[PDB]
Amino acid sequence: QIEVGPGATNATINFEAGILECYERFSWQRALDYPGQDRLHRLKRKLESRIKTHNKSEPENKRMSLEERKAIGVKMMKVLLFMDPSAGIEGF
Amino acid sequence: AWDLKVKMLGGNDFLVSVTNSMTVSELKKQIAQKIGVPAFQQRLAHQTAVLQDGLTLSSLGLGPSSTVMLVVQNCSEPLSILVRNERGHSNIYEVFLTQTVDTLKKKVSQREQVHEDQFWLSFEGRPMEDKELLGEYGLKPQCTVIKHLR
Repeated sequence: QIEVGPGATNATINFEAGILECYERFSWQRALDYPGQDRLHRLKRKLESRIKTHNKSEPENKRMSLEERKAIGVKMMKVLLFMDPSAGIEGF
Repeated sequence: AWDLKVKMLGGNDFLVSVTNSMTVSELKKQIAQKIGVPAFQQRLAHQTAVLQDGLTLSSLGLGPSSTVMLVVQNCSEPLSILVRNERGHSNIYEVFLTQTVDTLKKKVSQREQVHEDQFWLSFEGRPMEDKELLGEYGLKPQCTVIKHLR
């Protein structure tokens, strides 16, 4: 059970957003089964709720949509998957 | 004439009938006939090289031994485009790339109060046919479609 600071809330919202977009893309290849597709549905809704909430204890200049957070997740995953801070820049 | 192995993410594969003179576009259409993934969503690769739509399959080194990789690039999100009538007045419409040219023609028929039979649309010269999908013509967010009258 790894200790984390605060804002790991924001980081985890960002991470999971990127996770959602991977499901979105995987489903397009028609390889996500029907139960997995419900998990995608559930996950999208649980996230927007968590996003709206977090979008309140956040300064109005730092309110990011589901879509902008997806872009942040994706660059995170690009780092994790290659174990590389180079990826997520613009060209890997 | 011979068959070509198309592999998809996940692992599944299937077979399309091709010729050494068939283009990537013609092949993409074949895939769209065979399993209903719009050509415009198809990104094809072979030996890690992405296949551009103009070249001939034999000129790209494909043969009955080959296996080609398919990735589907869809999108949930809609987009906004302009439709510039003949008088130079654009109007803003919200479209999905999976929608038909026909459904867009209806949004324009509603908004500009013109029978659908009385006009047709074009994108960068390429005319647009009712039954085909809007993605087939490469529409991008905030791009401009021209409306032609009769």
